[PDB]
Amino acid sequence: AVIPHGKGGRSSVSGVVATVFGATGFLGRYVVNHLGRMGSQVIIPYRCDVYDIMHLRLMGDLGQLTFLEWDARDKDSIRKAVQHSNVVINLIGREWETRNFDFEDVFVNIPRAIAQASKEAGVERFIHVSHLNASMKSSSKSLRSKAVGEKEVRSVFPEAIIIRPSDIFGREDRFLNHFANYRWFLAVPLVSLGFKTVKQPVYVADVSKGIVNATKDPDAVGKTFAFTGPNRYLLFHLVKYIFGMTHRTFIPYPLPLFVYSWIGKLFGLSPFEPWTTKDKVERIHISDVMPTDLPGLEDLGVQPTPLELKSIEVLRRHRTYRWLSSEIEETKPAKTVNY
Amino acid sequence: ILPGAAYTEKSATYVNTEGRAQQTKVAVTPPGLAREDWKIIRALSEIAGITLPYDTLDQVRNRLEEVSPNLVRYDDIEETNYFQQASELAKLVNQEVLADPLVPPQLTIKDFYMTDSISRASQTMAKCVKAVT
Amino acid sequence: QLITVDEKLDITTLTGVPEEHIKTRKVRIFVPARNNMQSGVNNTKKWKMEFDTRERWENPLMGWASTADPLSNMVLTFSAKEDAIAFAEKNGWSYDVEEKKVPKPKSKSYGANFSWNK
Amino acid sequence: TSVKPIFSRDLNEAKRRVRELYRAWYREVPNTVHLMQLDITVKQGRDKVREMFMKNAHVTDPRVVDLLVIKGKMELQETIKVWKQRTHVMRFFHETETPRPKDFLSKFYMGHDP
Amino acid sequence: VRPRSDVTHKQLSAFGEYVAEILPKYVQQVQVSCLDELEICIHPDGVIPTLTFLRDHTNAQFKSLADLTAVDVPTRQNRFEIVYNLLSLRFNSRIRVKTYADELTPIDSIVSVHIAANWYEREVWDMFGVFFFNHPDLRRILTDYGFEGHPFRKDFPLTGYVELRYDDEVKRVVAEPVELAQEFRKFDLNSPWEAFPA
Amino acid sequence: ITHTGQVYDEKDYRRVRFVDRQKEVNENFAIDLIAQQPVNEVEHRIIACDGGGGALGHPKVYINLDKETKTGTCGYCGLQFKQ
Amino acid sequence: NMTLNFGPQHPAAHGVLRLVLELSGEMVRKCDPHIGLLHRGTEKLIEYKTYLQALPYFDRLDYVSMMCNEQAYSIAVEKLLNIQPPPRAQWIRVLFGEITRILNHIMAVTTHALDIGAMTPFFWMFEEREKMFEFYERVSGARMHAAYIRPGGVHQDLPLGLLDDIYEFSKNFSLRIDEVEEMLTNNRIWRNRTVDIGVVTAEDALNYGFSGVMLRGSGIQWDLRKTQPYDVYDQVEFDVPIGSRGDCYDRYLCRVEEMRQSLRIIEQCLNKMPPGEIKVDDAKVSPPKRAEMKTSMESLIHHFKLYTEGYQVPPGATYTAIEAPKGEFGVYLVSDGSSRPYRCKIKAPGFAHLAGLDKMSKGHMLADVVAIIGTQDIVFGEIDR
Amino acid sequence: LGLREIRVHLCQRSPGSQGVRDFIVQRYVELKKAHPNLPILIRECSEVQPKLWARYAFGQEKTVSLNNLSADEVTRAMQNVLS
Ligand SMILES: NC(=O)C1=CN([C@@H]2O[C@H](COP(=O)(O)OP(=O)(O)OC[C@H]3O[C@@H](n4cnc5c(N)ncnc54)[C@H](OP(=O)(O)O)[C@@H]3O)[C@@H](O)[C@H]2O)C=CC1
Ligand SMILES: COC1=C(OC)C(=O)C(CC=C(C)C)=C(C)C1=O
Ligand SMILES: [Zn+2]
Repeated sequence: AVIPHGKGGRSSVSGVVATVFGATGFLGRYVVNHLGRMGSQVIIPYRCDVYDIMHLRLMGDLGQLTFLEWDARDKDSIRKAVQHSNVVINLIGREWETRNFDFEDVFVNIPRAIAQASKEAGVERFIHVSHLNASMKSSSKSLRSKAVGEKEVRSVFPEAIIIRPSDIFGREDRFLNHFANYRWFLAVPLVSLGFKTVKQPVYVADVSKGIVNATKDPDAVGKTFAFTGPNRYLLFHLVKYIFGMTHRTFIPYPLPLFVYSWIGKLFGLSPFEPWTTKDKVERIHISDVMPTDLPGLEDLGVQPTPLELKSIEVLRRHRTYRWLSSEIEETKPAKTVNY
Repeated sequence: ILPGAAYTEKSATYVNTEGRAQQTKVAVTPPGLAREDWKIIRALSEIAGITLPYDTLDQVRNRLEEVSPNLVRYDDIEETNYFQQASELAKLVNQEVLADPLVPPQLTIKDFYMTDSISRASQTMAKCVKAVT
Repeated sequence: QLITVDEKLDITTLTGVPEEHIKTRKVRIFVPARNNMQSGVNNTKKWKMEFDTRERWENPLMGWASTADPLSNMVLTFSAKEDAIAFAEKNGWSYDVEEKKVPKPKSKSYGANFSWNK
Repeated sequence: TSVKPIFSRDLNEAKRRVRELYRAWYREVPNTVHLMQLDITVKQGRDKVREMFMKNAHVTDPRVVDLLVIKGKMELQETIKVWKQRTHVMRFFHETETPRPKDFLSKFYMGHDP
Repeated sequence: VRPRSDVTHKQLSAFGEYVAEILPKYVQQVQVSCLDELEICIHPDGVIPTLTFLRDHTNAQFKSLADLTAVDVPTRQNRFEIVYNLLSLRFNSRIRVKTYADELTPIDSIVSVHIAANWYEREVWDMFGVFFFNHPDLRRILTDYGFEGHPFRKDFPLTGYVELRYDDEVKRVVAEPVELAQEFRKFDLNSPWEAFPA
Repeated sequence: ITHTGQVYDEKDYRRVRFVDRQKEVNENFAIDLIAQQPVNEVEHRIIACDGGGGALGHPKVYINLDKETKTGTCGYCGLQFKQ
Repeated sequence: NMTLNFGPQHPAAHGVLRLVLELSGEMVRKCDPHIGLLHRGTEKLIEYKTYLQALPYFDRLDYVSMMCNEQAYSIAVEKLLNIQPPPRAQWIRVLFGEITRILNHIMAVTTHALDIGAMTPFFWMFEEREKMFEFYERVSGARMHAAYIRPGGVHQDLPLGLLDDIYEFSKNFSLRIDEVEEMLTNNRIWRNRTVDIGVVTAEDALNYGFSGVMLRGSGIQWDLRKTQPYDVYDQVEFDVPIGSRGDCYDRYLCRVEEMRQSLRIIEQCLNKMPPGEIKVDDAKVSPPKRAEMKTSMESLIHHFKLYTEGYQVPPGATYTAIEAPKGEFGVYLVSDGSSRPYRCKIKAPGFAHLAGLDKMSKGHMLADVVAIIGTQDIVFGEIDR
Repeated sequence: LGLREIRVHLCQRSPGSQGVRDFIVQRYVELKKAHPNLPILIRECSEVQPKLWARYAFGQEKTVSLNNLSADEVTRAMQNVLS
């Protein structure tokens, strides 16, 4: 262990040495931020070239962030990453099944091997992240596969926390940017005209802070928390609201999903990071599940942050010079649906 | 085990034999999770529900003032004493002084080098002890 | 014309110090003693007021000492006890003055060492 | 006692000036949140103004008050004549820093010196 | 040992008396250092009058302001010691007029007497906190736009209380209380032995 | 390992620093290298070790090799001399 | 008025300058220069550092005239110690002081042209500048930021080949000034860009505390090198290049002349440098020689105390001004009896000059302001300190 | 009311304390003899008027000021405390 000395800011010590395999991610970026702010020792396994992880260097202090070369297929790389970590956090995930990695791999196969080694190593706790409402029978292969994982990893690593976040709201997120980027599309398809798929977003930071707090709290063991949010929404208001802040016309036109799953298939064929995914589409119209579960935010210590509050920052880049100065007050809020 | 500090590591008060109260100053912050002795007990009290009224040193001191005078006035020996009434009660007390000679425990200097905890934990004191022995 | 104020000059509001370090910092006004190593007394002349010592945790990467307290290395020097007390009052720091202790006069005479009976 | 007056002969006259500055800031908060594209709410900001104007509510001496507004006016000038960019303004909100608890038990659990 | 000409210590000394006589309402002390430098000392109210006499007197033309500075003797009731160093290109001599100002007792501004002071007076306010009445535009010059505290005051920590880093979460530079990774080692250097009577 | 037995414990995490990198140490250790040099058998009670090279060496010091049992060692070089 | 700031990254802004300009059309009606972008705390750090360990700071205030800057601190500290440098050292400081004014002027004339748009003069002279730094590096070991001029005397003797090499540089340097002389002194384009721009009247220059080539350019005859001769400037002969009218041309022409006059002073210094010691022989002020500290106890004690504690200069205060290439550079060093200073106000020729930009750049275009900053030779290290 | 301790914080050489100290001199011994276990604490404050602090059971402390009170009033007040 490492006795925590310091005042609490950078150049201080908190005693959490933590491997974080998928740090380069949108959620990840945030996880390393708090861990680094707190003063924790963060080992970031990376596969993308050094150029892309530079954004993580200034976070954390000198000799507090260590970057290791790692390959998912190669078991040895995971082995050495967790050699000297006592906390392992797994954020490995993707939306597009890539040529050399299947949803199973990114969600269930890999995240197993990882926790498996972590145990061999003797890491005190492992945090595994799987998408919210993930039935072993859910339509989207992604969600189901993720469900498959949360089970397995429990056998490789017992009492391994399993936070299960909803789609995340944050700058650089998809949930909010995706819809806002429908601008290019003249019309914005919305299955069931964006109805009956009530959704509860959660700010990225809230998720991050929550995750971090898990690392430094004994109360969470085998817990399957669910960071959800401060307000639910029918996809209709969300879509329009977005377009509202973006100040771009909103033209909700219903599109039969059966045909739309096909549109997802189309972009899905794209070689360079398909923008929409068959598995995405389903997910988007996959209704958010209700909140009866080990609570996440608040329960883990952070009060959720309403979407409207920070939406202005996430959607600003999509506006035009004409609306750049416009502020949240000028715009209207969307409506929640306790349903 | 509730680790505490040592006099190099806290702004506590001590008093020698003629009652001159004196103040240790914090030379080094206490090590590990170890904490100042007064706070461990203020905290245990808050976790118990009888919660000592003092929360900042200056307050623990004000407390010392109500139970005793010397504690708050530093570097100040207390002049008056009441020996005469002490004797009266001594005269009431009847006890036998046993013939066993009264002997100081520190007969020679090896006796002296290691006594308290810090002393006992001293490698320098240990080297001194073996040099004598 | 001058105006009247009985308010102890407190200028804590203008100094620009973070709230935490004005209400939790005790400074001691003391005349420095002499390290017994040297017999010079030129460092036991002026009064100094020194802020209370704070955390000095070891740094993980190089093992250098690291401190989170800004007012640590600051020791202001004041010529007289009255002036130093004034600085604490207007800046709002708590003070606990220690009286100067000067060596008492000691009678010495080389003849004594050759005393018939000492 | 026997002090020379800086700009305000008495707390009364001085308070007049504080009123003016408050108004100034009050009228300005909205503009800044728009010219700096700050992600804050005008109402929220206006409360902050109140916070600061009261953080120094205790001052009783006229001279100290007068300097306080001189300084206050200077800050406004840096924010209406914009020389202070967002990073500077948002700092007022202490958005990134983690708040420290003031509960004794809380401090005991975390810091050697509270 | 430096060569010293007493011609100057006499010339300057005399001038000192001349200034003092001409401006007795404000001159408190007038000394010449052993380094042949005059240093009339004036009551703070004499800032405007003493300077003006030196800027515009045939027998003492002191046209340019070399510098305006404020030492801070914390012990001294009047903390700051505003020092104005002036040069006379006509008589090739410099003089220093030094006054005393406390934190909340402002000094007059001489921007009128010398416009050079427009900037230095802003510099003294930013670093030490002395205020100058009738200044055209007094505002921080050297410190950051949002800086709180006057830095060159002897009571201000060197490292200060705030430092800046870029935070990704908020994608903007953000102050945090200073946390230093090797505190300034404060070597004690004074020797316990004096050098001479001085 | 290092000159002073600086070896991070099997559980310390600064060992992560050495992961995928070389922990810099020097094979040539002084404690040993001085030993190799033999004791100089001078024939005068007090000899001086200028440090070798005069101005390019260490401050000059005189050593008393009078103690028959032990050998004088320059506080600077560590070189030993015996009478 | 379309407020526009000359932001720092722009090349003409010397790296750090935020001139809030009010553009009344292209004509600029007001400038409010926002310096402070390079304030390092140089004068609050010096209070915590001994007199020798604060010398280095003075090489970084104006970073283009290093040694002349460290000749102002060296003269100050020396005054407060009533000690004088040995004769050879004083000539070496005058030799290095004029190499620095040639070095600053090559900096000021060529970078001004870089701003106006002439690019070749910078390249030709900058090769002549590395020839010069070499002289710094060969005498101190640092191309710039030498630390050679010490509070008492200078640090080490000149290497045995430097004065021959300084002759060869000075012998051929004047043709190099002559060459930019032809390329940028009669070009109608330069004259038009520089002549009648930023005229400053004589009394206004004294009142604004300009004190430099800006003072001399408008015809006021003031050189601290002849008026108040510091070091040996009493035994070297030179002509101050007083300009007549004050336009940015007359100021350029003056800067080109001072480079020529400095070659006249450098010539005299090589011709008449005395045999002798380079640092005063008082071990109390200047550190003892390497051989002496390793063979004599009084010298080791003096080396140990001087490096660890300090000179302990006698209590007093002094304002010492030397003619730095930019203008009058002065240090007001207030000293308690302690080995570390109490206050060190660096008067920067430049704090006064930048103040003059608003008055000097009056009724002038956006382009004229680029010339106005160029003709003040402002380095923000000295202004920001 | 369980009485655990009584503290008489008299102030030496103080005008008011005269009564308190007189009590100590004349009746302290007696009180102790009577109550030979109870701890009666004679302590010496300064620049404070005398206070007869009493600690009752379960950490409750009560205060009776003795400023400028006669010797028997001090005796009566003390007797009222241990009822
Ligand atoms: N809206 C959301 O973001 C939600 C996310 N989640 C879960 O949270 C986790 C983090 O999400 P997010 O950050 O958006 O995901 P990202 O798409 O940002 O990717 C996360 C990280 O996983 C790494 N990664 C992906 N595939 C592989 C692979 N085959 N081998 C090695 N590394 C890989 C990536 O590294 P690289 O880029 O270098 O390949 C990346 O740094 C995910 O696992 C997801 O299941 C759950 C609910 C909502
Ligand atoms: C000579 O004066 C100065 C310049 O202008 C010619 C600058 O460009 C710069 C900075 C320029 C760059 C972009 C290297 C500095 C520091 C300077 O001192
Ligand atoms: Zn040797």
